[PDB]
Parts: sequence; structure tokens; C-alpha cells
Amino acid sequence: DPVYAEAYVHVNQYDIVLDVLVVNQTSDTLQNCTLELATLGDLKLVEKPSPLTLAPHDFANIKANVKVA
Amino acid sequence: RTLDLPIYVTRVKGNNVYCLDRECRPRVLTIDPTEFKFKLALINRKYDEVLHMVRNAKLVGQSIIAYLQKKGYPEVALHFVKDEKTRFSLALECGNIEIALEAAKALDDKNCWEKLGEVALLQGNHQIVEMCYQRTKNFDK
Amino acid sequence: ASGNASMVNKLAEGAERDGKNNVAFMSYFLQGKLDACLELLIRTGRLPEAAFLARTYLPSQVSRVVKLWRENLSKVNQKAAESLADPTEYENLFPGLKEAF
Repeated sequence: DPVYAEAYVHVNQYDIVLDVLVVNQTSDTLQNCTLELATLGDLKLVEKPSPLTLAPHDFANIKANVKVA
Repeated sequence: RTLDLPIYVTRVKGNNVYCLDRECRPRVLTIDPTEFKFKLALINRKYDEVLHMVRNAKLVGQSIIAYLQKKGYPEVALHFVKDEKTRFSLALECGNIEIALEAAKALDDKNCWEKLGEVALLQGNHQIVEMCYQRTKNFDK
Repeated sequence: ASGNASMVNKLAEGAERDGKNNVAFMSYFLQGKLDACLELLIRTGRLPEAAFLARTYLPSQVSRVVKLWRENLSKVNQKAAESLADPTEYENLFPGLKEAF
């Protein structure tokens, strides 16, 4: 979609960290859905950048830190 | 161009691009090649295109790592690049010491410097290097 | 403090012994011996620095040495990284005609 989100994982030092490109090449901070937290392994995922707009034609970095221990 | 949930490339029917996840989760597609143009373009130093596209990643996990990690020009750096920290990484990766200079100014992660002036010298200019070292307390040196 | 060469030769021998590059140099100098300083450098991989001495107080090893340093650089290709000239062009060595011989 215009909004193209591309993402891969980078694990940078303990922290497995989530590179997200949500690029919202959308025609607007299109409304966004939902995301859920959880216990993970000896890690827990632990962050979400809060908003839910898919800002028009716009590119965004959405970071998830994970909790790595 | 970027996919759209699972797809698999089946093969290529012309420019009007076609894509498949297996038998659904499908595309007709306005193209946008990357690369072809590129190693040729690159091979002839040419940027015009990329630029023109204004195409600009280098990370997705990474994305500089085709050979932009094993860089090809710092012309590349120019299409995209960011934070002083990032810039810095480039400053080593390219060895972009232009960006380094500022980067340096903006570095202040010592060690970072600390290697670097020499390296700078190594690459050149001690007129400058002397300064670098000056704050560095390689006074004796 | 009183000073002494003899001490220095034996010591030189010692200088060779010690295992960090720097002291040994002072010695070499101290004795007056570019040659020694430069030879020392060859082992340590002091290369940029070695060139400065070789230039300053000319044993014209700058020519010899530079080629080798450059070669390292060369190994680590890129033309800028290669870097080149001794009598003329980039450097004009003996054509510059200025202060170390």
C-alpha cells in the first residue's frame, strides 16, 4: 500500500529491537489499528510508539524495544 | 517497490509487473527498479537516478549493506544519512571524514576521536590533526 | 643526569629489551642516531611517524619509507589512500630544496 511498512529486526546489544518502517505513504495519518503487549521469553516486549495515524505520504520509525532478560 | 503481506515473486511478465504469494495475496504493479540502473549507474558513478527518485533507505534492519556498507562512493551518503550518531557511523563506514569533521566536533565520545585524529592523519593533514590531539591530551605526542 | 653514551650502548641493548616502543626511541635520539630510531619504527609499525623523522632530520628514508607506508595504504586501496610522489609532483623532495640535508 502507499503505506508500506517494511521492517526488520536489529538486535543490537541484548536488545532485540524492532526497526519498523511504517511508511505511510498513505494519503493521510490513516487510522491505525491495534497492537498488544506480552510477556515474552527471557525478554518481554515492551514498547510501542503510541499514535495511530498513518500520516500522509510520510515515513515513520517505529521502534520496539523488547526487554531482553 | 515493496510487497504487500506475503508475496513471492513468481516471475516477470513485462514492465506491468506481476507478483504472487502462491495463488493469492497478489499484484499488477507499477514497477520501480532499483538496482539495475544502479550498478550500471554506479559503475558509471551515476546517481542521477536515485536521487531523482529520491529513493533513500539504508536501513530497514539495514539496507546499506549491499555495498553501501561496503560503500561505493560517499555520494551515497548524500542520498540519505541522519543523526550525528548515525552520521558518525558513516563517518567510519565511509570513512566519511568530512562528516567526520563535524561529526567529531559533535562527537565527543573521545575514544572515538581518540582513534580518529591519527586516522585523520593517516588519511592526511596533521595541521588539523594537531588540534584534534590538542584537546585529546596527547600533549606529549 | 651526568650523561653517558656507554650507558646508552648497553642500555640500547636494553632498550631493545623493554617492550614498549617509546623509551627506546629517546635513547636512539639521545645517542643521536636517526638510524636507530628509524629501525626501531620498522618493527613497531610506527609508520606515519617514522616518516616525519625521516623527513625532518633527513636520512631521506622518507623516500624509502614513504613507499612502504603508502603500500600499506595501497593495500587499503583508494587512490587518495594510495597517495603518491617523491622528487616531483605531489611532493617535490629534492626539487623543493629546503631543511634537512
